[PDB]
Parts: sequence; C-alpha cells; structure tokens
Amino acid sequence: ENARLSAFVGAIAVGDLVKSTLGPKGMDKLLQSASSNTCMVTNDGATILKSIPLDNPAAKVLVNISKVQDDEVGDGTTSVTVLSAELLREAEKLIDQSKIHPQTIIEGYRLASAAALDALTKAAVDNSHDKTMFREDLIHIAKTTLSSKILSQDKDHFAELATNAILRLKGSTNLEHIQIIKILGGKLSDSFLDEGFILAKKFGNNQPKRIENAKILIANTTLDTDKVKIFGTKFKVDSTAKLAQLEKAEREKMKNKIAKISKFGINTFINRQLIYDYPEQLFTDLGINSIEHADFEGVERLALVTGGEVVSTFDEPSKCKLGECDVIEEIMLGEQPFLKFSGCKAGEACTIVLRGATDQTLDEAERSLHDALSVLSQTTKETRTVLGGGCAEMVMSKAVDTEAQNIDGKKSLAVEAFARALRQLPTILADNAGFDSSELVSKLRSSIYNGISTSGLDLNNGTIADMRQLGIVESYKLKRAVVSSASEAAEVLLRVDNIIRARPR
Amino acid sequence: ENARLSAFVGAIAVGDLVKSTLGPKGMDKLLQSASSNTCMVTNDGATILKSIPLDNPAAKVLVNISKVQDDEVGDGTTSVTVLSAELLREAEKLIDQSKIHPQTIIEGYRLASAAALDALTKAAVDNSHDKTMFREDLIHIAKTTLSSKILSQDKDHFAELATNAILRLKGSTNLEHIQIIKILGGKLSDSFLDEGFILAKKFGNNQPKRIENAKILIANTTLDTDKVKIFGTKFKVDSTAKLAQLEKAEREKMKNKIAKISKFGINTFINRQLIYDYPEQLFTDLGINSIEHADFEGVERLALVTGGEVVSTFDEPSKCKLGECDVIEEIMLGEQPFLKFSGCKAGEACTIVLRGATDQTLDEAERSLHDALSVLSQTTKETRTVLGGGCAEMVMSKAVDTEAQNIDGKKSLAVEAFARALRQLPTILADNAGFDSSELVSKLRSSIYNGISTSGLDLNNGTIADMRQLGIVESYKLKRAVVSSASEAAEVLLRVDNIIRARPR
Amino acid sequence: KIVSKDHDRFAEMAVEAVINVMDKDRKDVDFDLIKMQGRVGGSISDSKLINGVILDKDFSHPQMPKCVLPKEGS
Amino acid sequence: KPQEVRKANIIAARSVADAIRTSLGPKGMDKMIKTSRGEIIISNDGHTILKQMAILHPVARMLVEVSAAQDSEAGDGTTSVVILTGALLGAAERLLNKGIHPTIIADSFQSAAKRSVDILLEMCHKVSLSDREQLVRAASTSLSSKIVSQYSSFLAPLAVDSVLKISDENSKNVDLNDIRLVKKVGGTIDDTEMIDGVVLTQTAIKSAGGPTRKEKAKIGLIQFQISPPKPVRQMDKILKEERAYLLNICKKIKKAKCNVLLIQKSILRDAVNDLALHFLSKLNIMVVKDIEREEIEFLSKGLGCKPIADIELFTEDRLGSADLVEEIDSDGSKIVRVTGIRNNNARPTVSVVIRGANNMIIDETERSLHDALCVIRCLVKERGLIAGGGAPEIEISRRLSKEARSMEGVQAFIWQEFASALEVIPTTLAENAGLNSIKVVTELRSKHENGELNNTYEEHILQPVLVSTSAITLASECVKSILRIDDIAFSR
Amino acid sequence: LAENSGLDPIGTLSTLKSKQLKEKISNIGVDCLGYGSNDMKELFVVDPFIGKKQQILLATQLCRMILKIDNVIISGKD
Amino acid sequence: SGLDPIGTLSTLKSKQLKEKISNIGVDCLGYGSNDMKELFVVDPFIGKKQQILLATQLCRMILKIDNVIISGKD
Repeated sequence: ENARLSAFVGAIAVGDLVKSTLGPKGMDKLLQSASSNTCMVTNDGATILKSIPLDNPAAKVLVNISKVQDDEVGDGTTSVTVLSAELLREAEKLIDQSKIHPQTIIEGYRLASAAALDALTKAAVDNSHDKTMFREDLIHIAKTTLSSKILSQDKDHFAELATNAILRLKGSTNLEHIQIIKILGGKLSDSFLDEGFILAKKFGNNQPKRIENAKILIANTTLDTDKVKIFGTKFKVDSTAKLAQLEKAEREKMKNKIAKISKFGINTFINRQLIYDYPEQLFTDLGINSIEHADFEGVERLALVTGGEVVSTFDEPSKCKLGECDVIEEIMLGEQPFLKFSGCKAGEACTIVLRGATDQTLDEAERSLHDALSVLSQTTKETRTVLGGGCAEMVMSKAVDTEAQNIDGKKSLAVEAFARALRQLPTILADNAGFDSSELVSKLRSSIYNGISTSGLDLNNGTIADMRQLGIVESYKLKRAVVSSASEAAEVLLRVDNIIRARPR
Repeated sequence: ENARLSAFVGAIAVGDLVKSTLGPKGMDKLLQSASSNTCMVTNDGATILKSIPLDNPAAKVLVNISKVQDDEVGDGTTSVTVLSAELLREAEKLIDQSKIHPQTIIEGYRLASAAALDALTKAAVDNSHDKTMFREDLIHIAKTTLSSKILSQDKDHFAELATNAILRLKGSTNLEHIQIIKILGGKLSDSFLDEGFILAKKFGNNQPKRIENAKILIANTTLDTDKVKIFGTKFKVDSTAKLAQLEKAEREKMKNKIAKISKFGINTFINRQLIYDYPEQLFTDLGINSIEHADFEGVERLALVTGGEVVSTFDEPSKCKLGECDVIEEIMLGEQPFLKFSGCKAGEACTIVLRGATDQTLDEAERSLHDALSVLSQTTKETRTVLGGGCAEMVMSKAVDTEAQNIDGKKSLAVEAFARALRQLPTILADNAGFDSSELVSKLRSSIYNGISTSGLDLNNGTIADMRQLGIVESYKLKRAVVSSASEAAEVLLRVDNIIRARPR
Repeated sequence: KIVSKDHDRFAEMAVEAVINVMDKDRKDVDFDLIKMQGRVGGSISDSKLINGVILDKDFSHPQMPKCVLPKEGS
Repeated sequence: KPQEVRKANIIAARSVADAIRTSLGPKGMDKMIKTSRGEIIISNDGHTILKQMAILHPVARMLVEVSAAQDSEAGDGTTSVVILTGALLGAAERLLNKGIHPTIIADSFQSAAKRSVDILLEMCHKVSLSDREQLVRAASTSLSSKIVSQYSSFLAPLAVDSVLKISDENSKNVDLNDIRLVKKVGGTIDDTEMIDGVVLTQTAIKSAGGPTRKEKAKIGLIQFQISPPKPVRQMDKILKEERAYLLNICKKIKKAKCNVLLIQKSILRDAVNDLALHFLSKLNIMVVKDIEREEIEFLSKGLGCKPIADIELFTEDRLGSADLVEEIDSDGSKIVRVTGIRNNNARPTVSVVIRGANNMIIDETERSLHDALCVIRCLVKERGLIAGGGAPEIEISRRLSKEARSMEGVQAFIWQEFASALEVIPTTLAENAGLNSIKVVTELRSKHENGELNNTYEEHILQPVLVSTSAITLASECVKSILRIDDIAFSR
Repeated sequence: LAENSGLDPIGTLSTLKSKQLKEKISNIGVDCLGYGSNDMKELFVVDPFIGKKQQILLATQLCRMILKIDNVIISGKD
Repeated sequence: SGLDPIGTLSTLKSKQLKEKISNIGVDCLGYGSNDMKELFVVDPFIGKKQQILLATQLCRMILKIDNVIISGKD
C-alpha cells in the first residue's frame, strides 16, 4: 500500500507545492539551500519541482513526464502538474474504497476523455475569419522557405499548389492526407494539383478500366505460390504429382474466405500478395476486383480518407468498417501505368505530382515540401482559442455526466470521479485568487447544467459573469495539450503496483 | 475542536453497533459483563444501546430519539440510528472543503424531505383494491368498538356516520379536519353528517343571513377598546370633553386598517375579539360581515377548507392567500342559530354534530367517536406498503437530484450530500447479504434514472428484478417514521458547536 | 503500448526473418544468429526488415561514394 | 497548517522590526552586534545593522533588499521602512483569524499605496529647481547632524551647483554613482575644487622624463599593461628582445595620436617598466599607471570611452577628448584634472574632491554629503517637499478613515486597519525622544485639524516627498512578498 | 449574528454602514430569517428602548468593575 | 483482470462439462465476448508444455533441499 501512498500522498505533498502557484494571482514559494545565501524566488512550477531534491522514487517519474510538455509545446507546464495532482486525489479515493487493480479505472478515463474533447470542439471558435488576409500571408511565407532549394526556380506556381492544399483540407493537417507522386523525364513547371488518391502499376489485365461505386476492403493473404520454403520438411509421397496436390488442398480451404468477400457487398478486394488464376477467375463471375501493390503506407492513407479500417484477419462476416469511391479512372502518363481514385464519401485529401529530371531532384523536393507545409499548417492550431474563465472547464464536467447515464456497475465511480477532478480547477483558482471556492463553483455548475450558459469565472468582481463580454479566452491547443499530458501522466503512476525505493545519493 | 469530532465521528461508533444488525440477514453483536456468564446474543438495537454504558456525553442525544420511535411503532428503531449515522458521516466533508452554515444544511433537508415524501406517495401501492369488499368491512369494525359505549344502542346509524367521515376526506386523516359540536335538547338518533361547518355563535344584526360569492380572509387583531385593563391609569385633561378627544383620534386611525381590507374586495371578515359600532357600520356600506368567537381550531380549520392563511398581519397590500365560498346560509335548529357554509372551493372536511339529551352523553360520545375514528384512520397507514429492496431508497434519490438542479450556492452541497445517504440504505443491506453492494447500487441508479421506476435489488439472486413480481414490499408508514425521526435528530446534532455533559442522576 | 497503433508494420518483419534463420529439418532458432540493435531518436514507422548486418559506417572521407560499383559486371 | 508555517515567519519578522524600531531617529537606542570574526561595531543606522546581522531567516532577509533599494533610490528612511513593514504584518494577524485570504490583503495594499500618494501630493507644496535658495537650506539642515557645523555653510552650494548642471529637465532617475567623493590626505574643508570634467583617484609619475602635463590630450581606457615577459653577447641578446617587444607596442601608439594613456593596476606582475617611460618621453606621451580596478567601470561611463583589451582592436575612435590636462597640487595631493570633455554621448560627470587632515574628517564628511545628494536627488525625480516628523502621516490616517465607508465588503475593513498602521511612525518618534507616547499622538490629531502642514518649518525640518512616497511603495511590495509564501522546503 | 446566520460578518458590517449613509438614515440589522436583501423594517421587527438601554448600562458598569480589580486572591482548602 | 476468481473459475468448469468440451479462457483485456476460438487466439502447445515441465523440475529442487548452510561476510 505504501507503493501507492508514495505515488499519492507523496505526489500530492509535492503536487500541492506548485498547486498554489497556478495563475498570475497564485501563491509563491521560496527555495532554500544549505548555505541559504544561494537561494532564489520564482513563480515557475517546473523550476521548483526540478530544483528540490526528492528521495521519493515516485516523485522522480513526474519530473520526466513534465519535460515532455516543455519540449513538445512549452506552454502551461504548471497546469499539467496541477491537473495531474487532482487526478490522483480522486483516484486515491477510488482505490482505498475498492482495492482493485486501477487498470480497470484507467479504461474509464479513456472513455471519459473522448467526451471531453468532443465537447470542446463544438464550442470552439477561431481567428480564421477574414481568410483573405491570411491567404495572402500564407503564400508569402511559403516563398521564403523555397530559398536555397531547387524549387526556388518558380515561386508562384509552387506556392499556389500549396495554398489550395491547406485551406481546402478542412480537417487534420497531418501529411497522411497529402499523396506525393513523383516521376522521371518531366519538368517542374508541369506540376498540377489533384484531389485523388493515385497509385502506380495498374492491377489486372482483362479487368475493366472504369469501375462505378467501388468498395474498399483491407486484408492480408497469399493466394498464389504458398509454402515459400519447402526445404527441410520430410516428403514421403508415392508420386511427384502429389506434391502439387497438397498446395491445392491448402488453397481450396480459402474458398470459404473468398465466399465471405462476396457476402460483404463489395465489388473490389485489395491484397498485398498475388492471386492464383483460379481464385482470380472466380472474381469475374462474382464481380470482385483485385488490387495489387498496396504496400503499407498507401493502405493506411486510403482507409483514413475513405473512412475504412485495416485488418489482416476476418473476425466475423458482415461486420467491418468499409469505405467507398464513386469513380476509378485508369490512365497512363510518363510511360508508366497510373491509377486514379475519385468520388469518395466525405473524401478530404490532395495529391501533388512533381516531375523531376533525375532522382536527386525528387528527394530534395519532397523533403523541402514537408518542411514548408509544416510551418504553414502550424498556424491552423495556433492563435485558435476557446471561451475561457472556467466555462470550458465546466463544459468538460457536464460532458462526463452524460457518460454517467449509460455505464457499467463497477465503471461508474471511475467515470464519475473524473468529472470531480475537472471541477477542481475552479476550486484551486478561487482559493489562490482569494475568493470562496464553495460559493462560486456551486453557482457555476447549476447555471451551466442545462443550456444557454455563457457564464464564467470573473475575478475582478468576485462573482459569476459572462466571459464573452469581458473578452476572456484561452488557446484551444493548450486545452488538448494539458488534458492529453495529464491523462498519460496518471496512467504511469496507476499502472505501477509496486514502487521500489530509489538509491539515496 | 473536539466537540465536532465527538458529535460526528463519536456518534458513528454508536451507530456502528446497529449498522450491521439491520435486516434479517444482518450480523449480531455481543453484550459482555464483568462475570461474562450473564451475556446474551441478540440483534435488537434498542437493547444493545441501552445496556452498554456510554461515557460519550453526545451519545445520550440518540438515546431519546429511539424512545420516541418506539412509541409510534416497534419496527424500524434500528434504521433510525443507521440513517442518522450516514448524515453525520458526510458532515465531515461539509466542514473542511465546504464551509457551509449548519442550519442552511438543515433547511436543505426540509426541501429534500418534502420531495422525498411526495415521490414515495405516487409510487405507493395498497391492498385497498376491490374496495367493494374493503369499504363494506369498515362499518363492521366500527361496530365492534361501540362496546361499553352509549353509542351501542343503534349500530347501523351511528357507525355509518363514522364510515363516511374517513373515506370522504381524501387527505390527512387526523382529527384536526373533523369538527365536533356538543349541543343540548335533542336525541342522539337525530345526528347527521354535514360538511357545512356548523358552529354555535351567530354574527351581525341587521345584515342578511345569505351571502353569495363570499371572500373569506382570516386575521387576528383587536379593533375595539384595546388595553382591556384601565386600572392604574391617570388621565390629565383640562376639560371633560378634551378627554374623549384621544378616543375619537383612534377612530380616525381605524381607516388605515380598513382601507387595506377594502382593497382586498372581501365581503367576509374573521375576528376573534369584538368590533366597535363605527368600524362595523362602515362595513355595512362595503358589505363586509365579521364573524366572532373563532377560538383556535376555528381559525386554523377555516384556512384548511377555504385555502387561507393563519397570519394575523399584512406584510404588503394586494398580496395574501385568499379563500372563498359559494353560499353562506344561516339556519336555526334547537332554538339556536346555526351557520352552514356551502360551495367551498376544494373543501375537504366533515363535521359530525352530536345532539345529546344532557352533558353526560356529550362527553362520552365525543371521546368514543375519536376512538372509533382512530381505528378507521389507522387502516390508511396500515396494510399500505411500498416497493422495497433498494427500490424506494433509490426513488428518493431521484427527487433529491431534481431539487439539486435549481439551488443557491450554500445549499448546493447540502442537498447533494443528502442524496448520497439515501443510497447507503441498500448498500448496508447488501453488505450482510454476502454480495457486492457497489455493483448493485450503481446499476440500480442508472436503471431508474430513465424509466423503470419499479425496479429493485434482489437479495436472493443478487441482481435487478421486478419488485412487483417478487412480492417484496415494505410499509409506507415505516418510511415516513424513519425520515421524520432522522430529520429531527440530525437537526439538533448539526447545530451543536459544543458539548455539555449531562449531570448523572 | 503505444506501439499497438503501428503493430501492423512490425507484424510482417518476423515472418520472413524466422524462415531464413530456421530450417524445417531441426526447426530451431539460434540466439546468436539474431542481431538486436536499436538507438534513441526517430520514430517506429521507419523500422525496416534487413536480411543482413547493418554495420553503421560514415564511409570515412566524404569523397567516397555512397554506393558500391559493380566493377565491370563482377 | 500551511499558514502556521507563514505565521511563524511573521512573528520572527516582527521581532526584527521591533529591534530596529528602537533605533529610529537620532535619539534612538543603539544596537550592539558582535560578529563571529571578533569585530565589534555599533551605530544607529538601520542599513548597517541588517547588513552585518547575518540573518539566516529566509523571509526576514527581504528587509535587507528593501533597505538596499531604500538607500539607492530615496537615500533616507531605511529605518522607517522596516517599521512600516512590520506594522502591516501585525495588522495582518487579526485578518487571518477572520478568514481573509492574503491575496485580498496584498491587492488592497496596491490601491492603498497609490491613494496615499495622491493625498500627499495635494497637501505638498510644489517647488521648482530654478530656485537655488530652496536647495541651499535643504542641504544645510542635513549637515546639522554631524560635528561639522560652521564649515558646512560652504559645502551647501557645492552639492547644489553639481546637480543643477546634470538635472536639465525631465531627467527622471539620476544616478549618483557617477558623482564620487574624493578623499585625500591634507588640506581643509573650506578648500574644494569642483573640476566638472572628471577627477581620477591616482597621482602622476614622479620619475624622470614624465611630462605630467599635456595640452589637447586624448585619454583612453586600456586594460593592458606594458611589462617585460613574465610567464648571462647573452646580455645584449636579452635586451634586444625586450626593447623590441616594448617598442612594438609604442609604434601603434604614435600612429594613433595618443597623448595620455591608462594602465590597469596589477599587483602580480610589474605595471609599467621604467624603460617604457623613457621611450614615450621622447614622443611627448603622458603615462598614468596603477589605475584602480574599481574605477575601470566608472571611467567607462562619464568619459564616454570603451575599454581596449587587445592592441589589435585599438582604434582612435575609442579615445577621449580633453582641452587641457595638467597636474595641480594644493598640498601634497599631486592630482591631475581634466576640463572641457565636450562629449556628445557622455554627459558632464562631476567628481567632488574632499580635502582633510585627520582621517575622521574625510570620513564623516563623506557620509554627510552622500545623504545630502540623495535628498536633492529626490527633488529632481519628484518635485515638492513636506514637513518631516510624522506630520503628514496623521492627516492621511484621518482622511482614509472617513473614506473607508465608501467601500464595500472585506476590502472596506482593510482601509480602517491601514490607517492605524501609518500611525506607528509618528508614535515611535515620540517614544524615542523621551516624550509620552500616547500624549504626543493625541496632540497631533488635534492641531492638524484646524491647520494644514503648520512648527517644524521654524525648526528647519524638511523631508522630501519621494522618501515618504517610496517608503509606502516599497513596504507594499515587501509585505506582499511575505504573505505570498505559503511554505518553504530544502532545494539544492 | 452574521456568523450564526450564514453571512460574511465583515461584508455585512460594511454593507449596513453604506446603506445608512449615502441612501438615507434608517435602522437595518442582521437578518434573523433567510432573505435576499436589506431593510427588515418592512417586517415590523421592533425591540424595546428600555431593554436595549439597560444592556449598554450594565455592560459599561461591568467593564469598569473588572478594571477595578487588579489582583486575584484565592484561598486554599483545609 | 479485476473479477471474482472463484466465481469465474466455476463458470469455466461448467461450460466444459454440461454443454460440450471446448477451450474457454479468462480475458485479462476487455474483448467482445468469450470463446477465444472465434477470435482465432492461439498459443503454442510445446511452449506451454515446456512451462509445466520446468515448473515440476523447479518444485522438486526446492523440496529436495532440507538444509541451508551459508558462511558469514568479512
């Protein structure tokens, strides 16, 4: 039990050190040394935790976790430790009243964290308004990155393709939504923009070049040339022809899995390996298309834009997550076969085709493009804020109460306690600012409980006021960064049942 | 500092002895003496508490609470201390992290108990179904109580008046809703049931005996000749006519009190004392009739049938609780005028007029009628049960959560803390049952939250089942007796800021 | 572990590695024939299945080419 | 008990304030402190007491930083700021018992300090620097606390005329570190030379060949030192190597037209070789060696020059400008003076020279004139003057007591306790003078009702307004930094 | 009485003084029953003048008598 | 897995006798349902066979030693 107490009582005692320092009106702390003449005073939470020597082996783990927030972003480092300490206060009450492995309680935090992120999205605002001023700055910054790069030949043509490849995304900025197709024997000025998912090495011979209402399924199997290495296995046969009969009997059992493919209502099947002529010929009568050379990367990028999933096995027929594309066009350019996928439901993606004169110009253009798009796409999550002043903090609290309706018997207290920790943020801010936490939070939750609540925490008048009129907002990137860091920080301490005392120095 | 611990934590140890003894499967306690050969084993809660000497001076308060509960009914005495212990256990969080005034917490219980009793009433069932057999047996029971009483002369006519005096109430069965009038010069066989609220005295002289569309207002004041004792005063005046000037000045001030009455638009007034001719003569032009000699019950019972208020003062003009009645008829029987009201809005009551031949028959008939009506009124609180097995305990938590929605900041944590103690009753009952209490109570709240209000916990199968099919019910009178006893016991204990040890007798 | 997101990539690496080091006769795998090497930095998506020794080298002087010539169809 | 840890620091802080409280004023009680090294010192100055007290308490050391800024900014009130700091700590003890959070206590001090300044400026008489009769009588009263009295009449215009040249207009903060009091052996108090250009701390070369005087000279700052290398045909071989090394340095000096150069004093090796003085004697280049390391940063500001570490980077633009450079010795001083620098970036930095026979003369005179420059510095940054002795503190407590009803909530009660915390300064002055404590305080509220600032004006007691303003401002930040500490732990 | 009524004793004291100064001169005390604002005069709650005057006279006389005893002499038991 | 060890063990024994002989294990990680055969979760038999042989070999070496002799530290 002391293993958890050292990670709870020991962490809360250390966590309460920087807890009162949250906010500009928070408390302060002095750091005293042995000689006492080297001391200093500061409000930094990360400095106080790292400077104070602690023989507690559980406290040293929290120090390494806080370093991730500084390197990734570097904002709100103190808020991560304060929120992580409040999660331990509720988790300690769940354990002592249970004495069951916390890993089950950890599963309740993952389901509750999903509802908190969805509640912040609907109420989120942005500074993206008047895109006409932001679009003119986006093309100018991209031309600066093109310096020293071979792409500097024509800045207007290359920056225009990157402009329509960002604002038209309307979604995640990850590079997995941008396909890079590069060919040889072409000019850089001939590059064009395409919204389709483009392959090479066209599939099939007698297969048609036009497919309407195509479905996408991901699977891994080898239907051609099984038994890769036959050396070393004892072969006892009366005739030589019986050797090939064993390979046909193994592929004969695949007919049940092939029959389940037609039951899925799909006209196209994707496989990484090849397919023998007999199972491929049956695909024509059943209307099944066989796509080859899907590799791995292109498989993951296709399932995300089409809303599909990837699996190497069949768990049960008529259960899966499938994508679709309306029109598939097969053309040929640059003396190489190409493929084109279009008509995807809610498809959001783009493809930039760069034509180089050699292999050296292709690798330098692809690496320089990712560095230029990463800086431009960084402003999407930057400057975007949400309504602050305890409002959004309470919105995450009432969103967990929705999950508290349908819940398991033993998972209810795990989810319900997560909402109590979210309400500890206005309690700490009210105590550090010199106000009554019990009076403000009580009136704050009753108003935000059902509907039409713009109210928030007002520290000037010492009461609950509307934050939209005062103009109090906080960044949305800071919201997700602290919640995701505090959720992973609490898992590290709970997943450790026994903590061995560290070697004293 | 230690007074709160002895009144809260110290009171828990007293309730811990009766905590595990609740229920047929509950545990037992041991009472051991110095000789140890006189001991015994029993589950009785009242015996264990009275036998063990208690050095805790705050524990003697709960001793008198169990004695009051035993007078009402000999069942549920153990559950009173257990329910009161859960309210004191949660009082620790009401101090440290709450800081809420204790009386405001007690006032929050009155608002929660009001919704808890109303929630149990709608969900209460009874064996009164097929009232044809139930209503017929009511007159036969009343005839058995007529033994040794002068009412035994005629069983059919006298018991019929007592039967209709109960079911026709449609409300509280207490004798405060029944009026008894003792008169002379008649026979007991001529008595009949009349709801017209007959009283002895008359009112008015030249005023008519019939009033249509009457407005009744109840107030208590002396408008005629205050300071009834004139002995000892000294009147210093220059002339005899100047002495009457002070009395005439009071008559001019009477218009201020009459103006507030005239603005209410009432033709009927209620006064306990008399009224001088001048303020009574002004009521003739306004058509205001004043009733005199209303005693005490006549003041309270008039506000119950007419929907009035018992306050004697006006806190603001044109705001008050007003009643009304269709027709006020004045008749004369037995050489005395009677007052029979007619057309009272939502009036529910009955008045049994006992007409005797002497004073000895009036006192014996009134005392015998109260004993006969007590048996009929007992059938309303007897045999009427509610769904048990965690059902009724969880339903009360839903009504508390309704009040917990709209609440101020001080009582927000007080009302919410009361809902936690309601779920502790099925938790403790599931402790000694050998099953998991945390899983059964959790799944019970989510089921009743949306629909399915009749569900409960099954002790045999350890799951949620229909209480109507299993046939497990608990008396409704027991539910109100425990809540009323716990509300009065916790009202005194929470107000305790210090402990004064009682003097040993 | 977080690796469970990319697990589909690491699944195909162990299929071809065991077949080469193990023969169907004895059906045994030697621990000395499996070189386990890792470094700090990068990501888990860049892991590739190599059929031979890594032997990290900077090629000494930078003038040396990054590829080995066939030496006239040798 | 997170607050009880802070309450233990508040009680320990009030014990230090009560010890300094007895030392307020010239009639205050002195404190005897015996250092661990065996040195025995005593004085009534609160800044010197807390400096050698060696306080090991973490919170109590905040008074040392405030007392250091009190003398650096205002220059007066280092003792009174400690009493005012302890007054708010004593009143905060009753505030914690009522359930008041220190944030409201700390935030109310910001509004209370800014309000006390605006009230004080209304009763203060605004004065201008154009009137020289007010500055003479202001600095003359500060010299009445020292043994020198009749000879202090000539020192009054000395400090006034030095500030008026560098005052200009809208100068805001004026650093007095550029004004240095030169202490030399010999002379008298009545003998003083302003030398507005600059004054060094060292003499000139007494050897043969030194010109000791030059007309139209450029004085640079060179941290280097000309010495033979210090990491028997053999005799002449060493001389040819040493003379060539000493000449190569002098070759770039002639091409740079350097009349006067400086050499940093180094006790390790030799400063300037005797052969180097004879080499530059033919070139008519004055040499001044043994320059103190403390004056290196001083000369880098008033002269507008920059230090030259290496001869390779030495240029002409880093030199100075001097019209005439001569050595004038009244008696025994042998000091070099410079006049008419006329630098655009640099300003007229004036160094006051003080002459005296006994050691106790130039010492007590230095501390007396240093406080006189601080009082004049207060009038430059903030105009106006008030009567000292706790007179304005009585009326401020009266106005804030009536205006406390205009507020609402918990903050309204703080204004009532803040008015009582300002009455400790005039009460201590009445206690240390032997007069009855409560009797004199009652006479202050009685007389200040009818009259306004009316007698210390006849007694020539004038306290600058910036001292009373900075005393409240620094105390508001000092008490705030105390209550904001809720705990302390070992950190190393 | 403000602490026994569940109100801020310092905030209520400053509130009662502000309502009796800038608005108008009246008598508004601490609320014995739960309400939302000041001006209990509407409830017609009155106290006797001779009763309140007798309290301040005995409290003043008691404070004077306590200051007149500077020593506590308690004899032992036999 | 956070479940009743006795209540779960009685369930696995009842499904393999009255219903039919099959393999149904305890799920440590949350899955869809029981009957891992539907999820195609397989474990090596010789791998589990090597565990029960080393377990009996380790249990014997513990019981075969009735004496504990050790010297001191200098």
